[PDB]
Amino acid sequence: SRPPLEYVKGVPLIKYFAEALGPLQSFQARPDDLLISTYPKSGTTWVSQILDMIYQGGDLEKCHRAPIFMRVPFLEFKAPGIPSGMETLKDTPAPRLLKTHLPLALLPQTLLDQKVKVVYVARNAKDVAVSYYHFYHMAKVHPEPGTWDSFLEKFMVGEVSYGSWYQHVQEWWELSRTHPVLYLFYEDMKENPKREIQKILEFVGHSLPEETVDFMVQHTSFKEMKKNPMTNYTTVPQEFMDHSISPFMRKGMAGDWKTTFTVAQNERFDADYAEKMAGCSLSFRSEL
Ligand SMILES: Nc1ncnc2c1ncn2[C@@H]1O[C@H](COP(=O)(O)O)[C@@H](OP(=O)(O)O)[C@H]1O
Ligand SMILES: C[C@]12CC[C@@H]3c4ccc(O)cc4CC[C@H]3[C@@H]1CC[C@@H]2O
Repeated sequence: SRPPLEYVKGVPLIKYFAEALGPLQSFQARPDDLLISTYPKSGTTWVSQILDMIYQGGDLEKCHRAPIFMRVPFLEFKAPGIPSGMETLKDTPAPRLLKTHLPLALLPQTLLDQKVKVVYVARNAKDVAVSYYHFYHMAKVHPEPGTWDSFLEKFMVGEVSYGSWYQHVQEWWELSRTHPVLYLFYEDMKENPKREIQKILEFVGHSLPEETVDFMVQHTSFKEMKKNPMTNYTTVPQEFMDHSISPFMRKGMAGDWKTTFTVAQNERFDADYAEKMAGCSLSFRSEL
């Protein structure tokens, strides 16, 4: 029950994912692949749906062909009895959309060699932290979260699945100076989706009718993605994800962190944060 994390090259990984890193060393990326990269709980499921929808030419029905995680293979994914993303990936027709949360240290080198385009989504740390906490309770493969207070503690030192969020956002921020990486912010997508969805289109080449963009905007909203079983993850074994404790689609909001963080925590955290994001131009909005 609740296996513990396995460290690989300094990164804490879910046992099953750590295992998957081996076959993964055989992954050959295609020049037309598109990688969705994010630190967990930063809008991955959200941007995947937008991308898939764009790829299907705005066709809602085609996007309903199967579970978002089947449509957009999860690269380092592996679970007992379930087909690894690697497996699933050889059954996937190009152009392909792939997702990952792995830090550069562990990113299959083939994707950089093949100069594969990257859509990266970042989210303010406080919200990611609250979100990850609840996610740790409902996604059975993670270790015990404990109290929210001890978790925040773990979070700060990077002792959580996929490690430091601080390092994660900075390293991909850096990568973007020399690699094709569209770096988006969750908060911006919340503020003005249509504006962000446009940036994505420009970045991936495709170009659709304003009448089409608005259609997506509606369909890739929290309300809509919450009820759609092809994106809310309510279609996976209750053993893996128990939505009754906390649903995958929880709130969908920027700023929800204020109702969980205490004043003590908020104080300790901002002190620690000022240190870790020192000489970095990266900047985050914590509300709105
Ligand atoms: N279309 C959408 N618009 C806004 N937030 C969304 C969304 N789809 C999912 N989310 C939220 O984004 C986070 C996505 O997690 P992941 O990065 O693993 O896909 C969760 O955050 P909350 O738990 O704060 O709601 C989820 O509920
Ligand atoms: C909970 C699982 C491991 C963690 C996976 C994850 C991990 C991080 C994240 O941001 C999103 C997801 C979506 C699918 C999750 C998986 C569903 C099956 C597996 O047990």
